Amino acid sequence: PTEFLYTSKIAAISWAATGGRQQRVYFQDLNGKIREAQRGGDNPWTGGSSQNVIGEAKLFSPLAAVTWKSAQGIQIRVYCVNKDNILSEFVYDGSKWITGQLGSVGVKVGSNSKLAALQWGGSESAPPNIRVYYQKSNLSGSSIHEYVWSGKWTAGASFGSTAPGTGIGATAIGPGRLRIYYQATDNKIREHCWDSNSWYVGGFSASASAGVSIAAISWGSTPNIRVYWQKGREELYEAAYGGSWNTPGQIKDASRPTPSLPDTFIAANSSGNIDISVFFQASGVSLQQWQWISGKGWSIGAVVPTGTPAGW
Amino acid sequence: PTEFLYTSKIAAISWAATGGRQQRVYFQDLNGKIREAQRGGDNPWTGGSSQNVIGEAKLFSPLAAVTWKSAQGIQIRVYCVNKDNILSEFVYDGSKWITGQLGSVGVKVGSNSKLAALQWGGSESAPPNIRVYYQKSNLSGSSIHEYVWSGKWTAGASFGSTAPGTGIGATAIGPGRLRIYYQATDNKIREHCWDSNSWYVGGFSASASAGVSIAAISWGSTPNIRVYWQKGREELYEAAYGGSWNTPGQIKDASRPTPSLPDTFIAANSSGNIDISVFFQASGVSLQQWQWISGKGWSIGAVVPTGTPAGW
Ligand SMILES: C[C@@H]1O[C@@H](O)[C@@H](O)[C@H](O)[C@@H]1O
Ligand SMILES: C[C@@H]1O[C@@H](O)[C@@H](O)[C@H](O)[C@@H]1O
Ligand SMILES: C[C@@H]1O[C@@H](O)[C@@H](O)[C@H](O)[C@@H]1O
Ligand SMILES: C[C@@H]1O[C@H](O)[C@@H](O)[C@H](O)[C@@H]1O
Ligand SMILES: C[C@@H]1O[C@H](O)[C@@H](O)[C@H](O)[C@@H]1O
Ligand SMILES: C[C@@H]1O[C@H](O)[C@@H](O)[C@H](O)[C@@H]1O
Ligand SMILES: C[C@@H]1O[C@H](O)[C@@H](O)[C@H](O)[C@@H]1O
Ligand SMILES: C[C@@H]1O[C@H](O)[C@@H](O)[C@H](O)[C@@H]1O
Ligand SMILES: C[C@@H]1O[C@H](O)[C@@H](O)[C@H](O)[C@@H]1O
Ligand SMILES: C[C@@H]1O[C@H](O)[C@@H](O)[C@H](O)[C@@H]1O
Repeated sequence: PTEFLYTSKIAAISWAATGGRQQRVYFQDLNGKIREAQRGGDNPWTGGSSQNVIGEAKLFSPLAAVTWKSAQGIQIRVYCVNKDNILSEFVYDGSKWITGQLGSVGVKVGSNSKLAALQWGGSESAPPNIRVYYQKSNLSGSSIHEYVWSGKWTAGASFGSTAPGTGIGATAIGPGRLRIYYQATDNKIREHCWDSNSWYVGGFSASASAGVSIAAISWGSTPNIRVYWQKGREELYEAAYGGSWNTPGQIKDASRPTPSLPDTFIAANSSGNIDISVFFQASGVSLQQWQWISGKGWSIGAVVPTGTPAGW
Repeated sequence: PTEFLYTSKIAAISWAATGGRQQRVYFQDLNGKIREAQRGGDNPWTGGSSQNVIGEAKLFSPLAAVTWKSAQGIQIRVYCVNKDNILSEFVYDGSKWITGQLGSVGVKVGSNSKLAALQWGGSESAPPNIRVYYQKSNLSGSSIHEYVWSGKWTAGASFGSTAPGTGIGATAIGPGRLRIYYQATDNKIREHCWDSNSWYVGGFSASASAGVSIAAISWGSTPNIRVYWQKGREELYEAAYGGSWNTPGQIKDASRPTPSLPDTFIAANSSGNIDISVFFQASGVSLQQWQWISGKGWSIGAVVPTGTPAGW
């Protein structure tokens, strides 16, 4: 056994670095703490233990994370929900983990809401633009809401009509160019887009099992988009855009069918051109991943440590 | 979601009472506490909350329980393993929960050992005779060991050669007449017997999936034995003895196939003539039970509450 909370949500980030790509993955432990595990290049995963707590949230809190580089180092933001269902934020400010300012706004979320977040523009010489996506209601047909950071937090848009407690994936495919993926009331994955001055319904859609967990990534100038969804104990699916949308396909290992446990979640990260990780929760209870190795294909990578309870 | 630890072991007891059957079920929460839920007759289950803690054990501790009536009320003993893999006991003494004497003995238990217990003889006018079954090693081919209460704790027998971390069911089919069920290295359920002065290999055997959880009950003068096994996300099996063994069969609901989650455990109780519950862990994470209802048959009964975390 491990200290990984069964049906914990997961969030993950990645950035390229001279010694090998840096990854961080966030997950909840049995005590409600949010833990971090770390990977540098292809070196074994580290962290994931009681010594790697970055914050706390309500048990079974949704999670989302973004990162950028600033003049003060690596910035990370981890979004979660407290025990009063207030949207909250933990900040890695380049040196330490602290509580961010979002919590003080007092944004109320639906108890079963998922979370997604994206960022663009932040650098050594430019401020970040963050968008956090959540829902206020657990009911079927509810909208997705957006919180906006540009120098301060303000309410953003609301759109869509979703499956109850829909999964949400969010990616900035270019500067101020946003794609949000969610499950509609008819269980289709749908796409909401912002290019310049308005939200509009995108051309992407895909039938999926009710209650899938959804992630989305993008890279490059093409741009390239990947949308992932998975129902626990079913296989992972990927839709790919590089100018058109393909027919979605399963990512799977014939020797290890349907490795995720029921009612679990996924997260994705990416960096370079291109490395991708798609995290999932399996027997153990283990934090696993699918990895795309750029010229080899998909495989299940090294298991991410998530603690070992006393007496084991 | 609930506060029921996923892959918690379970233990259950039952007795006849005026007003109807009394049942108690024991399970672990996310904090490693052992909680109790209660049922009287066919009224709703009660308990299962943070206010119903009876003890604590290592996370993912195995569990077993026995009960009898005494002059000072209902006696319950719950067996578990502490964080140092020492066999430990919680006592309901007719009025309150306290720590029992067994822990002071220092009986070391394999980290992945299961536990079973049986009792006979205890009454308002006679002392209990308790037997606890456990393993010292996790390895395939290990024996089952026995601890004995006869007014004090002493080491009893060891026997068998088991599947690694086998399930164990234990039942007293008559006064001082014991039947122990476990999974052997060929994955057959097998039976060890004590009638008078020695342990011997019983006639019962049955093929089963690798790594099943096992429980056993008995009643009456025939006597009647029921042995249960289940691999998580497969159906429950029952073998039945009424003078001879039947062909084991599934207990299942065609409208709710394989309701248990992977890698989970069962427990069984019985009392009267004849009431039986077989507990299992399902999505929720919920504590469920199969119920044997005379003249109706088997069905999934009312859900047992196991807490609701803050924010839900
Ligand atoms: C980019 C901003 O950084 C800090 O000021 C946080 O307190 C804010 O909530 C936001 O994440
Ligand atoms: C990048 C593309 O932008 C719009 O054309 C959408 O309709 C597509 O689905 C895709 O997101
Ligand atoms: C009550 C019966 O006792 C012995 O005959 C065993 O061999 C049987 O399997 C059964 O347990
Ligand atoms: C960017 C920082 O990397 C360091 O290695 C980690 O210890 C911090 O938690 C954070 O992820
Ligand atoms: C990129 C756009 O920025 C704006 O401030 C928001 O109001 C829109 O919803 C969108 O996020
Ligand atoms: C990066 C790789 O892109 C390819 O075209 C896809 O087929 C793979 O699944 C993966 O997303
Ligand atoms: C026999 C006793 O029943 C009481 O109602 C319960 O509160 C105790 O925990 C115990 O099970
Ligand atoms: C029968 C005995 O009752 C006592 O209260 C316990 O302390 C012993 O361990 C044993 O269970
Ligand atoms: C009923 C028998 O009681 C004895 O004391 C023990 O030595 C045996 O193993 C068995 O439990
Ligand atoms: C008590 C009942 O006995 C019958 O003989 C069996 O068929 C049922 O499964 C159940 O155990």
